[PDB]
Amino acid sequence: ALTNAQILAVIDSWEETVGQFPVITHHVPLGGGLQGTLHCYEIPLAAPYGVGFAKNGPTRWQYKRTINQVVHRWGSHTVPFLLEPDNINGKTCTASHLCHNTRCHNPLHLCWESLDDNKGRNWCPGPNGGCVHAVVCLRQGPLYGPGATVAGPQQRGSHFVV
Amino acid sequence: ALTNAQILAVIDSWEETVGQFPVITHHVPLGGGLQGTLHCYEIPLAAPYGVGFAKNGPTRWQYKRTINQVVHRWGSHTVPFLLEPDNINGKTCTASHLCHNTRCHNPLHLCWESLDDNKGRNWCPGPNGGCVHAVVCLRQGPLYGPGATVAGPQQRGSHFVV
DNA sequence: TTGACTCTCTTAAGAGAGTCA
DNA sequence: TTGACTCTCTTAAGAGAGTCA
Ligand code: NA
Ligand code: NA
Ligand SMILES: [Zn+2]
Ligand SMILES: [Zn+2]
Ligand SMILES: [Zn+2]
Ligand SMILES: [Zn+2]
Repeated sequence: ALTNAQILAVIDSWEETVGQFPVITHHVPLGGGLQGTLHCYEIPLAAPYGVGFAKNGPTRWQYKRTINQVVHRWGSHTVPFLLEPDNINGKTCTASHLCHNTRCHNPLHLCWESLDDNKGRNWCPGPNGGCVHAVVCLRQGPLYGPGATVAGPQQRGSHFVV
Repeated sequence: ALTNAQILAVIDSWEETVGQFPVITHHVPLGGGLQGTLHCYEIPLAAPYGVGFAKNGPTRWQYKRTINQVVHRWGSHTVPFLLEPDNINGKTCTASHLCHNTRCHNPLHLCWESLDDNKGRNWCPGPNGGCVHAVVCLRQGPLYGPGATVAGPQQRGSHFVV
C-alpha cells in the first residue's frame, strides 16, 4: 500500500485543508478555579465541509484521497496519527479530543490512545486541578464535579456490612 | 408491583436473598497511598443463583417476583432503588457499583445516578486521593492513572495554535 | 477522482423482554 | 410459580464500508 512518504503527503494535505476551517476561540476551565483559552478548527455543520471530507454520521466524518487509482479513506480525526502505532496494550488506538469539541479537527487538540483513556478525560480535574495524564489535559473535563446522584448506598434491614 | 407496601416487600425479599450470597473480602486502593477493605455479596457464577434471580447476560441478572398472579421483573441491581425517581435532569437513573465488582449485589456498594456519573467513577482518584463525588466513592477507580497515550498533539506544518 | 449521501459496527458502563420446562 | 436459558437495546466516547453520478 502507501509508502511512508505518501502517508506524509496525506497528512500535509489534511493539515492544509483543516487549517482553513473556521477558528473559534473558546474560554474553558483549567481546574483550580483558573480559566484558559482554546482555539478550535471546526468542521462546518453541513456540506461542503472541505476538500476530501464527508459526513458519515451526525458527529462522524471521514477523509478520502485517491492515490494511483486506489481510494483510501480514514476517520477524519485519525489522519494526524497515520505514522504512529495503531494499538497499545492490546487495545485499539482512538483519536481523543483534549478540547472535548467533536467538530474540532485541530491536531494540537488531539491525542492517540485507548478508548478507556479517551473517555476518562471527560472527568479529569484539568491541568491546573490535579491532572495526572502523562500527555496532559488541555482543560478540565466537562463532566468533572460532584455529580447528581439521586440515592446513595442504603439498606432497610441489617443483612449487610460495608 | 404497584403499592408502596408491595414494593417494600420486594426490597425486603431481595435483601434477605442477597444477604445469603457469599461474602468476599476485597482489599482496595483508596487513593493517597492508602488501602481499605470492602465486603462484597457476590452472586454465584452459575445456576442456581438464588430465589428470584436469573442470568440474562454474561454479567447481567434480573430479579423476578409474582405479585397479584402477574410476574414483575427488574434488573438485579435496581431493586434497592424502586421507590426513587427513575430519572434525573432528563437522564435515566442507573445502578452504579461503588466497588466496581459487577457480581456484587451489596446495596451498601450501590448508588443510583446517571450513566455518565456511573461511568466517571472508573477514573476517580478515590476517597483519600481527591474524590469530589457528593455521594463519595468507596475506592479509587480501576482506570485512574497516567494512561498509555501513544502519541500526543502534534503538527507537521505551521497552520495551528493551541 | 470527488462529493454527498447511505448503512452497520466497537466498547464497557448499563437495560428490557421472550421461550421453554 | 419458579428456574434457566434465549434474544436485542441504550449511551457517548469512538470506527469501517457502499452507492451513484
Ligand atoms: Na474524548
Ligand atoms: Na459503574
Ligand atoms: Zn479543539
Ligand atoms: Zn487529565
Ligand atoms: Zn461490592
Ligand atoms: Zn469519587
